[PDB]
Amino acid sequence: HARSTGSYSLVTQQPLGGKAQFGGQRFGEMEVWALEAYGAAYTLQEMLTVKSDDVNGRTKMYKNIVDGNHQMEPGMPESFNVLLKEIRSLGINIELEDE
Amino acid sequence: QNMRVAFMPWNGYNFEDSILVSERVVQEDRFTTIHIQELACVSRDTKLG
Amino acid sequence: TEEFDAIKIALASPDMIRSWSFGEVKKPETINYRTFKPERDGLFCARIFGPVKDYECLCGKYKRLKHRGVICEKCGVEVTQTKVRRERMGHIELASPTAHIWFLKSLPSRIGLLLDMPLRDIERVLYFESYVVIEGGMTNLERQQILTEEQYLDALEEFGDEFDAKMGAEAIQALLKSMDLEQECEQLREELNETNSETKRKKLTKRIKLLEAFVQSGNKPEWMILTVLPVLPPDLRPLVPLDGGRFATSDLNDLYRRVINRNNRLKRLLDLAAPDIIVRNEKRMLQEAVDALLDNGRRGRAITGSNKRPLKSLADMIKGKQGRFRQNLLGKRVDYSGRSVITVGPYLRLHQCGLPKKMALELFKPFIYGKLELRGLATTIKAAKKMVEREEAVVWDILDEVIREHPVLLNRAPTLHRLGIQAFEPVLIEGKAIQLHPLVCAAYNADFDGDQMAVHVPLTLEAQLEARALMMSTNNILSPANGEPIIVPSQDVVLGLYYMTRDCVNAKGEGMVLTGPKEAERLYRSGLASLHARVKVRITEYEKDANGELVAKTSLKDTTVGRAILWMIVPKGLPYSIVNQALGKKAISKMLNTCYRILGLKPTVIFADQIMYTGFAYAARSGASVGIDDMVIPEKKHEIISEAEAEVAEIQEQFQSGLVTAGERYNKVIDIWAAANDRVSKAMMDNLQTETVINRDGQEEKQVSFNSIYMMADSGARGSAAQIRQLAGMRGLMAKPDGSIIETPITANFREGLNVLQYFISTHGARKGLADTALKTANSGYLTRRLVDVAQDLVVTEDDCGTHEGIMMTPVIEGGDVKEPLRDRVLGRVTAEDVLKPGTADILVPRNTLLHEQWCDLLEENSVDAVKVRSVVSCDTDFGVCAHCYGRDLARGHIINKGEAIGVIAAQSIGEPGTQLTMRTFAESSIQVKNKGSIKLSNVKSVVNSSGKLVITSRNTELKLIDEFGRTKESYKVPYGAVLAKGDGEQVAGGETVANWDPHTMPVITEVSGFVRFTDMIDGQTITRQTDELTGLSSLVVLDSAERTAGGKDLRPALKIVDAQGNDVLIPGTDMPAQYFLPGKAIVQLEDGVQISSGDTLARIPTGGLPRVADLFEARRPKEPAILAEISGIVSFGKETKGKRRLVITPVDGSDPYEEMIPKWRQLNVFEGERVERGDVISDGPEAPHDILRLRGVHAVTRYIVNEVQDVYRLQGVKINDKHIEVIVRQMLRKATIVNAGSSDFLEGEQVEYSRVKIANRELEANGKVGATYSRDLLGITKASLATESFISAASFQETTRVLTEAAVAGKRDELRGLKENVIVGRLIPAGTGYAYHQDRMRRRAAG
Amino acid sequence: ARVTVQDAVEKIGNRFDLVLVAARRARQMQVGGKDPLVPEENDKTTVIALREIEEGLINNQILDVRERQ
DNA sequence: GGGTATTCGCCGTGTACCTCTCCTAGCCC
RNA sequence: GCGGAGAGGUA
DNA sequence: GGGCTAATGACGGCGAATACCC
Ligand SMILES: Nc1ccn([C@@H]2O[C@H](COP(=O)(O)CP(=O)(O)OP(=O)(O)O)[C@@H](O)[C@H]2O)c(=O)n1
Ligand SMILES: [Mg+2]
Ligand SMILES: [Zn+2]
Ligand SMILES: [Zn+2]
Repeated sequence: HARSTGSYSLVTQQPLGGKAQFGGQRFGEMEVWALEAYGAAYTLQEMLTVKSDDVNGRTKMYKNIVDGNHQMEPGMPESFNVLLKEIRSLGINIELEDE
Repeated sequence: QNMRVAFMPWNGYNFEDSILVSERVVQEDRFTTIHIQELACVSRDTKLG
Repeated sequence: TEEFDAIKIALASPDMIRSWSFGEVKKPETINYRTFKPERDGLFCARIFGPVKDYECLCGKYKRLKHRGVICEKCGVEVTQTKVRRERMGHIELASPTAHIWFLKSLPSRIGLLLDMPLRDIERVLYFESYVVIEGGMTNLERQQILTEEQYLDALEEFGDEFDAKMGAEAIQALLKSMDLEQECEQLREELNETNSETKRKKLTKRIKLLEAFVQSGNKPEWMILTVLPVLPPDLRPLVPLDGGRFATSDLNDLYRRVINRNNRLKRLLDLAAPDIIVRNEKRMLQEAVDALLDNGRRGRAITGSNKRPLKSLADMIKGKQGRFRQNLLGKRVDYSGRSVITVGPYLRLHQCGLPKKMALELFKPFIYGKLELRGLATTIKAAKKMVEREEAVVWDILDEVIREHPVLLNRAPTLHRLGIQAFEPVLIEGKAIQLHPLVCAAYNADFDGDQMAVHVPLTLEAQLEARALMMSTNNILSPANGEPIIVPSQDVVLGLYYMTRDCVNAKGEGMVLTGPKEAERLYRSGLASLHARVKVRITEYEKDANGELVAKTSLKDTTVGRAILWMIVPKGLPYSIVNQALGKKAISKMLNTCYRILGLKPTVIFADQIMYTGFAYAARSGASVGIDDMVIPEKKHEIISEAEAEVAEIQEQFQSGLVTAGERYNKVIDIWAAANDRVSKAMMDNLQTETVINRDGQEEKQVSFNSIYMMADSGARGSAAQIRQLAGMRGLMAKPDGSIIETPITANFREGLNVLQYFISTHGARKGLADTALKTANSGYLTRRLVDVAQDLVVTEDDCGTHEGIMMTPVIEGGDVKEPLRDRVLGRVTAEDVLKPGTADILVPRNTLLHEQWCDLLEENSVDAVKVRSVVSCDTDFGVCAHCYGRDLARGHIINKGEAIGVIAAQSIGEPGTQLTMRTFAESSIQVKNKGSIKLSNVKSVVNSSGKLVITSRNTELKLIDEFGRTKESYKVPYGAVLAKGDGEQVAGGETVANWDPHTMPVITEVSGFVRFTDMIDGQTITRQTDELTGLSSLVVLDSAERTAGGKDLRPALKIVDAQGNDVLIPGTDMPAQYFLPGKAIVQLEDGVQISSGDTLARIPTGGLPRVADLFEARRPKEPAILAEISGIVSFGKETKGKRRLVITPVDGSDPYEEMIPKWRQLNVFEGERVERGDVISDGPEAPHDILRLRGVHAVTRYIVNEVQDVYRLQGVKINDKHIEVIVRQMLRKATIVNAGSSDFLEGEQVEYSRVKIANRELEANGKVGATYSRDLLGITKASLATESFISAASFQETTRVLTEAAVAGKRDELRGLKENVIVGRLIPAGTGYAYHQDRMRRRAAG
Repeated sequence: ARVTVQDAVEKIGNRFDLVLVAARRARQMQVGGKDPLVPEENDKTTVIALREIEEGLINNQILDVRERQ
């Protein structure tokens, strides 16, 4: 089984899991640790945002690859924003600060 | 099915528990199975028609 | 996207909740289920949350993009993009103020202790069973008094006015609003200034910290009670329509509907002015509904409709494995990824992998489109898609061209260590299976028996460089855990190489002289000489003795044809000797090792590939197989078994007569059977091992056999001697469920046939092993997860801190011999200070130098015994470690590079073995000196008696062994009362018995002779005289403190040692009246009337693996901790028999008042009038790391942990470098507690980093003044992670509710500073390639 | 294929900013602002930049001087 | 009231993947 | 037709 | 078929909350 791009999930905009629907492999926390054990910061970064969860990042990267350039912008993963909204849904104010 | 096996390492194509097989096995078409998928198309009654 | 930092968390104010919300959700309906338009004001509402479809209103009045801010007059829905429906929040106005379950039920109940009222009362109020009197005016009732129904009734009737009381979460909110934070804080501080008692002082300090957190953070306490409740955006709690008119909904929809229902009904009841009872019931119901929304599971567990599983609440979504941070924020699911079965592919280079055409096309699709458009083969992108979907020849050519240098990442499901993911260059192949290079399987723990692997594609340019430079297979040949090679040949390669290099006495081409390896192959391939046949060959080896120059020496060696054939591959730099031997597993591994150390990386890679190819080839030419006759039953097996059966029959018959107990017979039978098993095993191994009695020219001779199973065993390809035994010998003893060993063993073996019983037994064994592996796997996965968590943020940040501190590294000589030598233990560590030759002013190693192989060998040439090396634990660097304190060890050889994340590598290296080893599983009477050396006694003060023995009077006595050249070979610990033979100075011959002792008996030893005088040992109260006749037999029992009878509890029987005349003989040099408190179980056999000899027996006294490692790393008090001394000086007894005997340590200089209670059962090892040192053992048992850290200090506890863990790990034969355990220990003790004052709160647990920067700030200030003085603390990895600075890190893996609540009340602010948080936020980790980035950002703040 | 980067890491011993300088160079090469200083043998631009680094023509300082020039 | 035991209750318990069925509920016209 | 339960299997 | 309304078979560890002994 293999996929380049396909349908993504509704709530956390990560690509579907599975074989029936195209579905990507799960880069789990152990795999994250593996990448961290190397000095592999950019691979982990793209793997974390551009490959799965960042909507603008994924579409911009598809267009960029098609254009024959491999640069990319990382942005913030949508799942983190879902997390923020859900914690804020409790009585807890959690804000992304700026200075 | 019962086939003629020889226990030996053959240029590491059976390196680990992997198995080497002769093209004769595929020629005699003896490990070919038939599978059968079912698919369903359902035509329901929507309120738009 | 904004450029942000510092994620802040705090209590949400009702005004903030109104701020986020765009509208009120009044009715619980969602959608009409008939027309799929959403509700007018419901859980899904367009006028509140947003338009369902992009840029078009519900009623369809406005549909054009031209309108972007208009709000349709019919439907009050604004026209925008549906994406906003993912971020817009709503709110619900609750009629009755409701409590937030998190701030109530979290283990420290913050509503509870904030009001200083126990939780039980809060429960009474919340469930509406009892009242609380809030400011009950001028009566006899306090402000937080809980009142029951009829107490409220009689109070109300008596006191009509000056009585204000209310019920429920609204009452609690009233209590919270009226609280004066600062006034209570100051009053509380005053109370602490006047009160001195332990438990109250702790609860009080907790309360003041809570209050300080509120007054600093700016949260008002009343906000813990909810008035407005926010509702999550609809798209985050979808209500998706299943195909077939039915709907699928998240449980949050159900919980919200229930909350809205109860709220609306309560609203209506209030508008109707219904009686109080019904509104109270409704308020209770609303409480359950809301708290089920917030955290379902801390109540009656509101289950769902007709399904019996408890439905998932918001808190459930965050907390837990399946929910969030773990699942969706550290565990995503990438694109451009595939999966398939792995296959051998021997022809591959070490740096490549076979990748199916079709999978490669699917993965690299967008690359294909880009390249297709550049060449003009396709006009537009859709034509490129169509051309890829037809798959024409041009597409395959483009795929070959794009794939050329593009590397892919291969991963295997349990990514245990960093070698579970490696990068390869793909080679397009037919088929649907991924082809994996054989040599790398060991790194992956990959086996070709249905294992699958996933393949990811690095997209960006930066990812490509990282994969090819840092992650590629060829760059990782040495394990990050220990320095040894990872890519060693596994089974076929080593078998082939072994077969090729082993020689035979007589063969074809015996003793012919060859001009080189090239004609050796000429001879072998032409069949004019056997692949192994002894021959003289001329060979030109190269040796780089000069400064990197190779010098050829060319001579005639006596070898086999095969060894020459192998020599053809060997790279230039290596000595011939390397290949000249049998070349098994160990030999090949060390061959690769030497090739790496001498030549470098690239030659090692190419040589490994060559080794693989030649091993595979010649294994195939060998034709090694396994027939039933290849495993030879020892001829004398049946005799051995019949003999053991006859012996067991004789011992059983001699038992039935009753001269020996059952246990003795059991032990004897088990031992004779073990001996028979060893005998048969050795006979089989002799038979099988050297059985080829082949003939030379004339007479015969014998040699190491060519039995195929034997070569597979001996070569180290597969099998060990044990499995050979299980095949051809008797398969030993078995263990029954409870662990006891069956008396009769399984005499049959797999070559023979077992029978039902024997099979059944082995079945039990196998089943137990499989269950163990599964349980162990779960436990190890947890342990390694904790490890990686605690140590994630640690990074090598600075080049050199410049500290002189360090740990004294010695070779661990456990008992008999040197379990682990110095060279590996010190290899790659920088020295703390120069070590001197055995003659002063002869510096052997300059100030801190990295100890590479050459220095270590040089130390071997000299006789250095102990080396002080800089350790990570003692490193001075703030917020990370420095390169030097760490050392070199890596997959590469050089000193650690700045930026490397050593925490994760350490945690992974310490956890992989534990899980891996479980899968792999699937007396002390006399001392015997092993090597000829001098005996030396340490920490003892003996007094020679008349018999001529060096009587041991110290409990901490050690007996080491100095060799000829001043080195401690053997070391033993000799306890009090151990019979000694040789004293000090004596040279002991090889293997001569120097000591003797009773296995199941520790004697108490008298120092002087004379008659035993009984003092305070009165008959009848505490002892019962049952004495025998003249020959001096007795059964006088002096019981210990615990076991003493109820009447003889305080009367302590004693033994004064008097001489033949009567006067108590005094210990030499001391005035102390010898008053020997008879210890536990003092069987006074030798009654009064026998001159006591020096040595009379007074009293006869008859965990490891993964749990032990986890316990050491979690620092668990082992429920019976040994006791140590705090200060030195004369110890003394105290107030006797209160239920726990008091010991007061009296310091000669320091203040006296240190008392320690001791249970009755405890026996003491030190005398009263003794000179104790700080941290000496007072009681026996396992010592808790906490005590070692507090008394002896950091290096002692770290050495203790490292040695104790390394013992467990080496017991299983898994080698791990100490640096990783050291890194974990350093991560454990990150925190300190302040004992002096001056800038902190005088007792707050604060990390040692801030304390050290506070001390630096005091030094920078013109007056140091108080400074900060602190004490180190050691915390177990779970708690240590819990007390981290970042709250996202802690929330990531622990109880999310608790840490989230703590950070919310504390108002904590996270600058992220770490790896796991940065991962979560999806930016560059501060380790490795991204370190620079963060460093740049560091310059970006506080600059221009 | 370039199977080992050992000489490039011997040029810059950190072994991490090696990746950064090689990425900057290969990104200047792909988006065709610059030209390769080594005769390419049908390699892609990543392995080209590594091949250039191992030959000593390019490092961070050469990048900085050429960019400001 | 203050310290020590003892009960009590919460939190955790390895990864990756692949098949299948079943999903708000109940009653009457 | 995103999800979640239950069952089984793979390494 | 369509419309309307509202129980029992884990276990350990740890830290807080009583039980009780002075
Ligand atoms: N329930 C399970 C069962 C297995 N695994 C993993 O799948 C592999 C099977 O090892 P294995 O023991 O089956 C073969 P190997 O380890 O190479 O030894 P041998 O060839 O000499 O027999 C191991 O890496 C396990 O970690 C797992 O994650 N969960
Ligand atoms: Mg396998
Ligand atoms: Zn409208
Ligand atoms: Zn340091």
